[PDB]
Amino acid sequence: AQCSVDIQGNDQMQFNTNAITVDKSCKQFTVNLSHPGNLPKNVMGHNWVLSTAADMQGVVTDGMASGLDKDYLKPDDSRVIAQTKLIGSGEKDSVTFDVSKLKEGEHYMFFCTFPGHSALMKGTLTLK
Ligand SMILES: Cc1ccnc2c1ccc1c(C)ccnc12
Ligand SMILES: [Cu+2]
Repeated sequence: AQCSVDIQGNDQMQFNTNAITVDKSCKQFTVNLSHPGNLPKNVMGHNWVLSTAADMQGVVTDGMASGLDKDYLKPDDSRVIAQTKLIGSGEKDSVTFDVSKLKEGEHYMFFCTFPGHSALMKGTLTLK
């Protein structure tokens, strides 16, 4: 029984988990992201973004084009189910979303949209 998860993004461009599980009982789910690194947001910034596996590449590509000022995320991206802000060393940010937005049978992935990061900083979020 739980409806939250704590996640860390470090100076080595890694999340401390590649798989998140969400209990179907949860009406809402919360992700608590933190950055235990010493590097600045402009060189090793991280955010936690959720979308379907099929929408990831698009969110990432458009995110990079949107730039640092937009936390590397296209404004009001309909493909984004949930998103934290872009954080740097010592920062934290939480995001809560409705579990109803997730439909079983569908593949969901979480990732960081800072340029190049999704290559390593990505994982699955499933609902069972
Ligand atoms: C890697 C991968 C890509 C796409 N779909 C899938 C997988 C792996 C497992 C899986 C299962 C168990 C059910 C439905 N789709 C997939
Ligand atoms: Cu990152």
